Amino acid sequence: KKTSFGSLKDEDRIFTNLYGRHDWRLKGAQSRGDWYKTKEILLKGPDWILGEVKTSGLRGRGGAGFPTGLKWSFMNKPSDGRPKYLVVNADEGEPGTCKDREIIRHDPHKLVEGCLVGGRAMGARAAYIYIRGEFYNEASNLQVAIREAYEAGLIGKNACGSGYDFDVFVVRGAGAYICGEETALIESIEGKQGKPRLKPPFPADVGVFGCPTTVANVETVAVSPTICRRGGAWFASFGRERNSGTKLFNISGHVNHPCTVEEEMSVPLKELIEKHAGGVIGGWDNLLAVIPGGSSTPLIPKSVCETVLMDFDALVQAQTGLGTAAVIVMDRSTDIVKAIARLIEFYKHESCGQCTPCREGVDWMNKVMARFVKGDARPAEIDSLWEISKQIEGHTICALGDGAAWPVQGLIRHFRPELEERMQQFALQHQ
Amino acid sequence: DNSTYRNLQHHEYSTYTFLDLNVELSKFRMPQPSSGRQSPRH
Amino acid sequence: GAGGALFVHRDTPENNPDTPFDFTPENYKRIEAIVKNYPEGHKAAAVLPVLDLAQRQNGWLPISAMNKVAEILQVPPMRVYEVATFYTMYNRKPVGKYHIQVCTTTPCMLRNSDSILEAIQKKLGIKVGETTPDKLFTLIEVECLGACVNAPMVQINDNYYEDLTPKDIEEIIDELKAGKIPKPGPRSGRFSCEPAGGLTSLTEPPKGPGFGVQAGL
Amino acid sequence: SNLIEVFVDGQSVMVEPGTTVLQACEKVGMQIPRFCYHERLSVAGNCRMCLVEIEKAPKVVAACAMPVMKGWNILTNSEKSKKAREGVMEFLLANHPLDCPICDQGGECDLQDQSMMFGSDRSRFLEGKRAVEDKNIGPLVKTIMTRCIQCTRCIRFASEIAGVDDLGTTGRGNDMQVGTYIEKMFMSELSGNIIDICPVGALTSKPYAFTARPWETRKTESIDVMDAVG
Amino acid sequence: RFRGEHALRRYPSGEERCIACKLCEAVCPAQAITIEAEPRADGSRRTTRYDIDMTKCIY
Amino acid sequence: WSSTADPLSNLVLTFSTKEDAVAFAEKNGWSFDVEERKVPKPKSKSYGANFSWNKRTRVSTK
Ligand SMILES: NC(=O)C1=CN([C@@H]2O[C@H](COP(=O)(O)OP(=O)(O)OC[C@H]3O[C@@H](n4cnc5c(N)ncnc54)[C@H](O)[C@@H]3O)[C@@H](O)[C@H]2O)C=CC1
Ligand SMILES: Cc1cc2nc3c(=O)[nH]c(=O)nc-3n(C[C@H](O)[C@H](O)[C@H](O)COP(=O)(O)O)c2cc1C
Ligand code: SF4
Ligand code: SF4
Ligand code: SF4
Ligand code: SF4
Ligand code: FES
Ligand code: FES
Ligand SMILES: [Mg+2]
Repeated sequence: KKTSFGSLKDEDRIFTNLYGRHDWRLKGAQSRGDWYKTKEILLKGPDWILGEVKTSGLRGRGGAGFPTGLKWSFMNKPSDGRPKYLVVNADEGEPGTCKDREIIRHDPHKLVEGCLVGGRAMGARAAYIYIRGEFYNEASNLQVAIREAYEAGLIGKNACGSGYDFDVFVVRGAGAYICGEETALIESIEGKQGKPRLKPPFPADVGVFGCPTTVANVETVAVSPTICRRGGAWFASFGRERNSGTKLFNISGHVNHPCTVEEEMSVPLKELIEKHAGGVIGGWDNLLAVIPGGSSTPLIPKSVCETVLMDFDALVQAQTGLGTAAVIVMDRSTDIVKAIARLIEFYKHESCGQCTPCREGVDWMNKVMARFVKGDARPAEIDSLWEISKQIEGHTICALGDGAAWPVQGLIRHFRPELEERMQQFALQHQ
Repeated sequence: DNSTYRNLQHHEYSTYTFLDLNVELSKFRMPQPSSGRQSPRH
Repeated sequence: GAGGALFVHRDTPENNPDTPFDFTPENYKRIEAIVKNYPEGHKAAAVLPVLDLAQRQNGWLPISAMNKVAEILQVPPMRVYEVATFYTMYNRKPVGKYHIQVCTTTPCMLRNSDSILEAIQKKLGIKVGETTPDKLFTLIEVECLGACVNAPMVQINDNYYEDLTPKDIEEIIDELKAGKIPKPGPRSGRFSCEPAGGLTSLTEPPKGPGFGVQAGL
Repeated sequence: SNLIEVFVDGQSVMVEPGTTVLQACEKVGMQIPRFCYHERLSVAGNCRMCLVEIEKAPKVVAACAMPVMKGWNILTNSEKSKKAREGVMEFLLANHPLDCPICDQGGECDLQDQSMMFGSDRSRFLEGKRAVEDKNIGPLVKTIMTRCIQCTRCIRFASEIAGVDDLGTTGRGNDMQVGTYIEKMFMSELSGNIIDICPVGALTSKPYAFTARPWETRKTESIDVMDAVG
Repeated sequence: RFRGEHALRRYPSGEERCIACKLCEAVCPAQAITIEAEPRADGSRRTTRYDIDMTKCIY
Repeated sequence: WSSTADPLSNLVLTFSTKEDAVAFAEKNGWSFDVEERKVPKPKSKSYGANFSWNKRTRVSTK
């Protein structure tokens, strides 16, 4: 019914300690409404919690956008003999993305309570939080909050006046972007290299230690208990249909005030930038391009950025995708080819090397891109490069290959004249 | 109220803080499940 | 682009299987807690933390440390070698006292992250991949560190230094040289990634317990 | 009984539950291209050479690892599967060394034959190739690792069949290399078999080096007498 | 382009070009080439026998 | 060179079935030995067994 989105009231945000201006420990969290009626939520049953998540319309906050109630119900099968586990994906490897770091270091008890609520919903015996290895102080804050939760009886033995036993473990990575991929994360937890495994089987059947497992993003887990407390309908009231809720947004690059903010789902990109990030450096006319959802998503130019909304469906219709909602803006005083080439070099340095298309083709893309920045190539190759990206996407084990193919495709599609002009200028300069 | 930043506790975290917290928490855990064997190589 | 670090080990007077490495008793206590974290029958899952612990005790990972971890956890040594060579936070070569990592990925590069790189080079008189003669600093370039909003930034020994200018990085370096530790976080007094002068959210006092609870709960 | 019905290029076949697309195609007489899959090894799914199209499914599946489902129609000779094969062979050949005249696997190479049968006939790779240093694993298996295609057949054989955990992968991405990471001889009573399972000239027989070509040889089927196994 | 008496060539360093791939032996329509090879004392891939029967050769 | 004196050293014949080869050999007066065809037995392959909760099929690397 509502048509205009983007005015989120202060009392309506989920992460009310996003900026760390309040006590991140247990006392402040209870003061702000955390660990309230948690026993009632646990005693209401797993089916009720799953239904609340389903009518909430919550989609996966890792970036894929899969309906979360559907996965958590996939886990809802009867017992087999193996223990059941919840895995929280706190790897946060995507360039431009820092939201999980802020919700982990400043509001850890929301994450812990979400772990408990989700584990109760899916019948898990424990939760493993795979925190990025570089987030050492954030991991220590998480461990201190978990210590407080154990001391207060909120988790562990009986966890409440509930009768449900639940442990929360924190495990640290060691410098691997690929270990954010859920199967690669499970492999890393088991002590092997961070190489993704093929699907099927899905983690709900065979996961960590060979047991049923659900991997969920930090934001999804951390918002689940508030959804249970306030209701699925309250969460579903925000955003368009199939795009419900409030999403954390990271604004970085050529803005006056780069920042992380929580805002309604279907906000316009221009509105978000001009309201929370202070505008693009040099005014809106100075905008050249935006990567709206992290490095994996293709970039879009100013013409489409003018009137585009920030959600999965609208950004898919703009041929990009919402991704992780990491807006990276670039004005007309930057080298767009150089920026895309740097992203491709990042992907070359982050591939695990397991499958030949990603390994070989991403290395090849990196080499071609470096030449492109110089302009050392010829016009005929651009099409060649486009074909190479197509070969990679849809043929690899995991989606890192797609995430390396898409930025190249976006750059070609929206800035072929710039590549052609650079090649022509190089040819003129070198004779 | 909001003017003060209240996450300075990580300013005195040492090289062993995480592992020491893990050791402290080791007494609060539930007994682990077992696969039945000492190792997959057993 | 090209890495520059080899992934084969050749024996060496200061790096060989007889290089003396052992865990301290309290590190053995930490190891036993770490192993207790995982289900019985799956002890290889402790390879990543325990190996990390060895580095925290030693500063880097000799081949003897890898063998010691493999024999403590009763896993084949080749598995520990694969783990050590896969993850980039493990130092298979000795490193300086202050490992300086500069993020140069696109969001950080947009906000002038090479100026801070060259400032560090000029201050230390070393190139990107080397170590100072006194074995006190080691420059290196890394990918996105998860603080893109506070760009440009560096990481030194578990600490994040954010919102940097070349003057700020010079003061951080000479404060490290003095002997004391500079405080982590962003510079310019921005306090963990809010708008610099905007303050466009979370201004009203947060609501208390049970503010918007539904009926029947 | 419990058999399910699937289709290979429209032809019906009944298979046991859990049967892979590759095995269903085998039951019809079609051999799917492969590099990393082996019948007696565990499934890997690395080389992506077995990618095949399922009717009315937008994404290709890895035939060696994906169990077939009831009603599926596998399109082995479809345009999408042919293009997938061509792309995977292009990626495999991008960094491969031009070693065929000096490679001992010249006339009996699965890489060569599958390139002629399923790949393109030309290259559009205009860069320099990677080169890795050779490892020494004993006087029986000669190692030239620039020819390696990272199928991990040798690692799986050594771990599962031979019961020796000496082989692994070190590194990441493009410079991930198969080896031991230390100077170590791979010695076992079954060590020479990794020469046969290696699809390329990366692992060869050292005493056999440069003596013959596979098309010259005459084959006599006989019995070993070095023990009582026969 | 004239085809006359056969010859074996070498690099400017004096090292012989033949590396015993046996492609010429495989392609010879008259089966006039006989080749035997082994590793050299320096590990090089070289021939120990390279015979051409000129009364079988069709040039 | 390698010299031979038997004219049938390079003679190899192709047949659709074993019965055809037996008929040809019998009508041509040659004593024969027939070996039955060896066929690879069907194998049970499961990618999920690579990551096993409690079996020995769990792999240490992939
Ligand atoms: N948060 C971060 O730092 C990063 C996020 N990403 C984002 O991750 C996205 C791609 O991730 P993927 O997991 O590969 O996408 P995906 O669609 O394959 O998986 C989505 C989730 O839903 C589950 N799922 C999907 N289909 C299922 C089915 N048929 N049955 C059972 N479960 C099913 C999956 O197990 C998975 O957990 C990308 O769009 C990217 O933007 C990428 C890099 C970093
Ligand atoms: C290469 C790669 C890296 C990823 N990194 C992360 C990550 O760091 N954090 C995350 O939450 N999801 C990451 N994902 C997506 C995960 O698959 C996702 O967490 C999983 O689908 C569950 O997330 P959900 O809670 O949104 O459903 C990554 C995916 C890929 C392909
Ligand atoms: S796509 Fe890249 S990162 Fe993903 S499994 Fe394949 S090689 Fe590894
Ligand atoms: S392995 Fe095969 S394709 Fe590669 S050089 Fe040897 S014969 Fe040629
Ligand atoms: S050496 Fe041969 S068998 Fe081993 S991974 Fe390389 S190509 Fe495969
Ligand atoms: S064997 Fe024949 S084709 Fe091969 S290199 Fe020697 S002369 Fe040339
Ligand atoms: S790009 Fe530098 S922290 Fe992410
Ligand atoms: S044969 Fe299936 S991926 Fe290699
Ligand atoms: Mg071989």
